[PDB]
Amino acid sequence: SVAAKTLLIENEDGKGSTRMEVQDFMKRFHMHASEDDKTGSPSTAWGTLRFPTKEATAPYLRLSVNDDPEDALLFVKAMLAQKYGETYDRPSLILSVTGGARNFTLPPRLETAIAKGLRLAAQRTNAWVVTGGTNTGVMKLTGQIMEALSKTQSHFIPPTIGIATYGVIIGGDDMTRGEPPKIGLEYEMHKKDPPKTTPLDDNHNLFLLVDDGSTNKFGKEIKFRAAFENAAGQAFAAPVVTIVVQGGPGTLGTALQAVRQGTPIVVVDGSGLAADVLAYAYNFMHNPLTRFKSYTIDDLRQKVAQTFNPKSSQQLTNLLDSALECVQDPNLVVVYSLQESGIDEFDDCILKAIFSSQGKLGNKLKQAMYFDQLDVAKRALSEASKNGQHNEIAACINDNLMAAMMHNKPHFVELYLGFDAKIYELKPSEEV
Amino acid sequence: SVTGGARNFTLPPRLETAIAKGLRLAAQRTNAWVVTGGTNTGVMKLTG
Amino acid sequence: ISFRFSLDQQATKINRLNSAVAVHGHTAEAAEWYVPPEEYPKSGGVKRYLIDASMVPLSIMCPSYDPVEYTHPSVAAQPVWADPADPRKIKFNVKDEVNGKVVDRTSCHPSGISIDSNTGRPINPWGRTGMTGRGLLGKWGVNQAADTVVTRWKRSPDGSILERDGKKVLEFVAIQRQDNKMWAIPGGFVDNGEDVALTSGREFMEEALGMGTSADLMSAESKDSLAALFSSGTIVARIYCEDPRNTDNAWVETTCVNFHDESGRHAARLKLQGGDDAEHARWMMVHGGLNLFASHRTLLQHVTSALNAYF
Amino acid sequence: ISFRFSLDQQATKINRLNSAVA
Amino acid sequence: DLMSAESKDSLAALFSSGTIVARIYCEDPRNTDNAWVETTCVNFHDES
Ligand SMILES: Nc1ncnc2c1ncn2[C@@H]1O[C@H](COP(=O)(O)O)[C@@H](O)[C@H]1O
Ligand SMILES: O=P(O)(O)OC[C@H]1O[C@@H](O)[C@H](O)[C@@H]1O
Ligand SMILES: [Mg+2]
Ligand SMILES: [Mg+2]
Repeated sequence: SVAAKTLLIENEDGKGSTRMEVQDFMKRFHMHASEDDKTGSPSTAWGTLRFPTKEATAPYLRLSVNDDPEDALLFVKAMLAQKYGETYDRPSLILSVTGGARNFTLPPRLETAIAKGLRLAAQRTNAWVVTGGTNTGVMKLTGQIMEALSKTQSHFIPPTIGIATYGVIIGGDDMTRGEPPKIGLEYEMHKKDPPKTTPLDDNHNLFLLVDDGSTNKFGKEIKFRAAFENAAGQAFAAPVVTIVVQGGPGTLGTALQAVRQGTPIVVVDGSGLAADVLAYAYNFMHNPLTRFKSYTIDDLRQKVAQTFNPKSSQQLTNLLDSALECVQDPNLVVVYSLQESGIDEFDDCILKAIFSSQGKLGNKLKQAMYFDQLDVAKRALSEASKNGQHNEIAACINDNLMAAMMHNKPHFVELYLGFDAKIYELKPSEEV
Repeated sequence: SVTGGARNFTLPPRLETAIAKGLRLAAQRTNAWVVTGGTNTGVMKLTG
Repeated sequence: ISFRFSLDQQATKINRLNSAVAVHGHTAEAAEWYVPPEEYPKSGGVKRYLIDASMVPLSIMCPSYDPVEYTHPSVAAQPVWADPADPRKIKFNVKDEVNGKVVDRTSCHPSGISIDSNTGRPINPWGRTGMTGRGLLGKWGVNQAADTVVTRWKRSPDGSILERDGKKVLEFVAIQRQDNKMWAIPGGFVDNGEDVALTSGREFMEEALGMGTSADLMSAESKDSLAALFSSGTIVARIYCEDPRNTDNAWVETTCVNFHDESGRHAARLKLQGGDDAEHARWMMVHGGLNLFASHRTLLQHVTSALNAYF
Repeated sequence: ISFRFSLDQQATKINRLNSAVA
Repeated sequence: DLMSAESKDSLAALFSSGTIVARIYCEDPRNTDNAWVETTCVNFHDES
């Protein structure tokens, strides 16, 4: 339709948005014409892509490796602010989906459980889902899960942000050429692009194409993706939860990076490969059940050797050492398994990962309210009460009661009112 | 005879409900004389 | 089922032949012998004289042996814990008094320490390292180190001890070293005029607990709990250390002291916080695939051998 | 559980150093 | 066919702990008065 000329970019104070011209704001993103180039030129590749059989268009931004992730975060906030107004539903959860690049088939019960839990978590927390954005494997699977969410729900649809390396994407030249922005640009996934062979997933709602001037090289967007998730987590005061489904050797290093920075991970057991390796390793080191007493480092080494097939013994030793290093802290890894947890317990695993993360008690009570787990909130309040954190309970009880009233949770309203919270002492969030 | 803390204290709601229900049932069934300290703080105020 | 397994493992718990030569062929790996890395730590790129692992022992001749003599500037500046530069007045293999303070100077090697006639420097009985001089080590000959392995059984919330391979699983306090960022057992060199008893406890409070200059003062009951924990220790091993700072004239030998908490009450009261020459400290699971600094895996093997734990 | 505890305590039931002076 | 590099290590681990249980005369039908078979028995037990 009519191309946008002005955008509401949020101020650094976090209290207001200023209206400014689109060409003025978008100048800060750079692109590289070739690998040799370092400084670059301003990006002419941004706009919206129209995918066949999809009603809505997805914004795309091609940005350099040296660009600030806060600027990209401002761009995503500006798109959401433009489409849904200034008072759009802020995310209380960032869901990072990592795993296998190549295509894989999962069992129907397991797929149904992952799909149901991810949809419930995304619709209850208005979560930002960050994946790789290509039309293969876990990214395509996550897109398929969120496709039903975009159909069954009206007004706000939780974003499926795809952060991909620009050098492998089919149709990059078509996206680059022209005068920006490109309103409703047709994306031809079946068009024969000669050097590149990886297309974008049509179910992702927003695209960040990270460019370094290289062609047909993967893994260039990992650091920016991690930085963007951390930046989003600091900005919205929301936990970042990584989800690991299948995965190769680099997924192990990605999970290792996630657990070293304090970010919790949810490992899907039974999906095969690196997820099975991570799940075995945790179960070997931490799980007290009987069927995990026969687990050994030798059988784990055999499992790593049969799945990842290393060339050398030293490579196998390093992979085994890294896998054991990821599950050192039992709080930061949550393993979801069908034969132990249950079909309708994946969202509970996501909530346990949220509670195991670093955050304030009031925010954790709000997350427990969103998932409708009254027992978890009762246990958290009792544990906080026993450990001498009564001051934080009294400090957050008013805001928790307010949040419980807004999100239609009457049992939580009764629970918060029972712990000496006066009804006539409520306070508004903003200042009149 | 109700004895305990002189200073004010907050109990969990389930525990408070259980103590209140049991003490009321015992007092109404036996026509019991409840002897406390009589001041408006703590366990005496709670018994009141 | 847990009890069915437990009862099953409760009953299974000159005439020795090794037939592995039939599968592989001719064997002779000789991987037991320790060879330190080429670049000396914290020396600014100073490199040793390389030696294959089949040339390390002193019984073998090796005529092409030309080690490099290097001493660190910190050791050469002469602090209180550093021996004098001329070792001719130092008496080895007996307890020697320097400035009225007792130093051990006895090695756990059965042959003993042999003294070179030309320079008076001691010769390492555990093999060649391709390097003479003291390096980063302050004392000629045996640098006595004490390591503190504070252990507890790895337990789940319900209170049951975790069991792997039919044996109970241990858990030890591990520190991340400041110099090389590898996890290790807390411990340090034995100071002049003091014994292993004071040294083991003092280094564990300074490094694992941060009780030197990096933490608040403990309560009167926590000190009694820590004293109760520290009153029952067993010396499990006294071995040579595969430490990369070792040279031909100065080598580290360790005495390992294990403080085991059977009930787990005293171990649970410890507030782990890295101090001194340690960045982070944590309760870590003991197993055979651990990648730790120097020969601490051998020390953990000795602890699990003594306690009949999983390794 | 009583038996789980009982079986757990049924398996735990010159080289001596006193480091309480530190 | 040739075994994998980890199966050979597993078989070597199995074969590294053997106990000679008996060294006896063999009731072999090919035995004669001037040539008889005597056996050494090696047991490789897999506890796990
Ligand atoms: N014989 C010794 N050799 C080396 N360092 C020693 C010795 N006795 C005490 N020390 C001290 O112990 C500290 C621990 O070593 P480091 O981990 O390198 O800091 C050294 O920095 C020295 O200050
Ligand atoms: O004195 P620092 O460097 O702190 O530690 C000495 C270590 O050097 C190793 O051989 C010993 O096991 C001992 O733990
Ligand atoms: Mg030291
Ligand atoms: Mg130390």
